[PDB]
Amino acid sequence: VQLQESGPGLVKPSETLSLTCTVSGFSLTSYGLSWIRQPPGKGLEWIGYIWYDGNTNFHSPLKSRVTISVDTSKNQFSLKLSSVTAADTAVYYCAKTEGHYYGSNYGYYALDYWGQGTLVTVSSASTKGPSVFPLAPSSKSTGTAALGCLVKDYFPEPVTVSWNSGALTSGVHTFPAVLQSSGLYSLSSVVTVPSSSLGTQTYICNVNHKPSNTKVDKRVEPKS
Amino acid sequence: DIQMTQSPSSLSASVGDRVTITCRASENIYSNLAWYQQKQGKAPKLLLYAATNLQDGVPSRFSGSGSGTDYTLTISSLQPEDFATYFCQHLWGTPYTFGQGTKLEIKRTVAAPSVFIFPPSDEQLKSGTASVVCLLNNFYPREAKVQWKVDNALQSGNSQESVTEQDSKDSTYSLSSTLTLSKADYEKHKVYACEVTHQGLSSPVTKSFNRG
Amino acid sequence: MHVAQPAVVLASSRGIASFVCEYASPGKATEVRVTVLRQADSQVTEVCAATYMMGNELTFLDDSICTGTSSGNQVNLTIQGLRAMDTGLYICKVELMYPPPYYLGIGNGTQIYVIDP
Ligand SMILES: *[C@@H]1O[C@H](CO)[C@@H](O)[C@H](O)[C@H]1NC(C)=O
Repeated sequence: VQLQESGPGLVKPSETLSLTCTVSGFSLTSYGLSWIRQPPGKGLEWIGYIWYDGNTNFHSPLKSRVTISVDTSKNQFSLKLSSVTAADTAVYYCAKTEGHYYGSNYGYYALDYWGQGTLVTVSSASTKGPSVFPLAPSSKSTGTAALGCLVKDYFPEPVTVSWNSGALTSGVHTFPAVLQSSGLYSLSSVVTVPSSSLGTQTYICNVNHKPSNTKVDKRVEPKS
Repeated sequence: DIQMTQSPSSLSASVGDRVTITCRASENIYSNLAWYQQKQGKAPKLLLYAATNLQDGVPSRFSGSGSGTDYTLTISSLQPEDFATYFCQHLWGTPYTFGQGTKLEIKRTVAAPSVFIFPPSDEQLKSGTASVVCLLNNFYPREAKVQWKVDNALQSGNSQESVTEQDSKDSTYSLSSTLTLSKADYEKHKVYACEVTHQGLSSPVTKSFNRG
Repeated sequence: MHVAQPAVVLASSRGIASFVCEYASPGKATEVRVTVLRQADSQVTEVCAATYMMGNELTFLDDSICTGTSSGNQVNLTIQGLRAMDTGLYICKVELMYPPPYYLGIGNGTQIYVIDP
C-alpha cells in the first residue's frame, strides 16, 4: 500500500551508490518491485525488478552495474549502482509491479504504487548548508500583501519549504532553485496573505536541507 | 529491446477541449501498456493499465484506446488539474522501457502579474551578501521581461530568473528575479527599481524602494 | 497474453482430431502449463493438461485424452477415440509459470465436430 526511498543526497564519483526502499503492505501477495530513475528535466528510465521468488533476472542498459536485492526481515529492498558518473544524477523511485485480471487472461502488469523518490546528485563537492533570510512585506495595503523566505547558498539539491509547518498551503509559491555563479544553489519561497492579517497573524517558513541535516524555522514579519 | 516513442513532445489546449496522446511501440505488445501522469515534484501516478482499463482512483474523463503497437489517450472535457507530463510504458518484454513523454499545457485566459519587490534583509547584510528580489505573481503567458535599475542604471547580466510551472487551479505562472550586488556596491546607491513589462498590462509597471 | 488456435476442426472417420495452440510469450519461458477444457452444454471441464519444459517435449497427465508435440511456442495437440458424443468446443488454457512474471491465457477454442459411421 505504501513505500518510500531512503538514500544519501550526495555520493562521490566512481564509487558504488547504495539505496534502500522500505515498504509496508508487501508479502502475503504475489508482489514485484521495480526501480526507476529520472534525471533532472528528463524522462523516466526503468532499471530492473525483483519478485517474491527472489528472482532478479532481467536486462537493461544498467543491468551491468546494478545489483537489486531484498532484506525480507527488515522489509526493504536495496538497489546498488556501480562506478557512478555525472550521468547518474537523477531521482530514483521504487514502485510495486502488480499484475491484473483482464477478461479471461491475467497479466497486463503496471507499476501500481510509487514511492516519494529520493534525489541523489553524484559530485565531488562537499555538502554546504543553507542560510535563510526573511523577505518582509513593505508599506502597501491595496489587492493584498506578500512575504517570503530566501534560501541561499546550499549544496546539493534539494531543499523543501513549508509555511506554518504545513498549515498555510494556500497561495504559496516555492520557486525552483537556481545554480549560482559560485556553484551553490538558492531558491525563494513566497506567499500572498491578506493585508488585514499581518500584525495579528504569525507566519513561519520551515526550510529543510536533508543532505546537510539542517532544518530552520524562520519567522517573517514587518520591519516596524 | 522494445522501444517506445510518444508524440508530440509537448502541446497546448484550452480547458474543456479534447486532447489525445499517441504512443507507438516497435514490436507487438498485445495491449500490455501502462499510462502515467507526473506533476513535477512528485512521483508519477498510474492511470491506465492493460492499455484501456483505467485505475480505480482516476476520473472517467481519462480513457485509453489502441491495440498491437499504436495506443492513445483521450481527455474528453479537459480540466486545469490535468496539467502534467504524461508517460507510456510497455510491460511485455525484459526491459519495461518508458516513452519520452508528452508535456500537456493548459493555455488559460490572459492575466496580468501582481508585482512585488523585496529589499535585502539586514540579517543578510551582516554576512556580506546583498540579494534584492522581485516577484511577478500569477500571470499568463510566461513571456515576460523584467528590468533591474540601480539609480537609473540598467542591470543586464546580474539577475537570475526562476519561473514556477503552471498552477493546478489558477493555470498561471510566477517569476522570481533576484539581483545580487556586493555589500559595498549595495549601500553605495539609492534607488532600486524592478520594471515589469508584460502582455497582460498596458503600461510597464515599476515597483521600487529607497534603502532607508 | 493472447493464445490462438483453429476455429473449427473436422475429426476424420477414424475419429482423430488435431489442432495447434500457439501462444504469445515475453521470451524464454522455461516452464509452461497447457490445459485443454471441453465446453459441453453450458459447462466447462478439464479433459487434459501438460507441463512444457523448454528444450524438450511435453509431459501430459495420465488419462489425458490428448497427446502433443512441442515446437518453440506452440503445441500440436491431437485427441483420438472420438464420436458424436464428444463434439464440443475444446478450449486450451496456457500459463507461464517460471520464470516470473506469471501470465495466463485462454483461447477462443477449437470446435471439434464428429460423426459416427
Ligand atoms: C498436428 O498433429 C497431427 C498428427 O501428427 C498432424 O496434423 C501433424 O503432426 C500436426 N500438424 C501440424 C500442422 O503441425
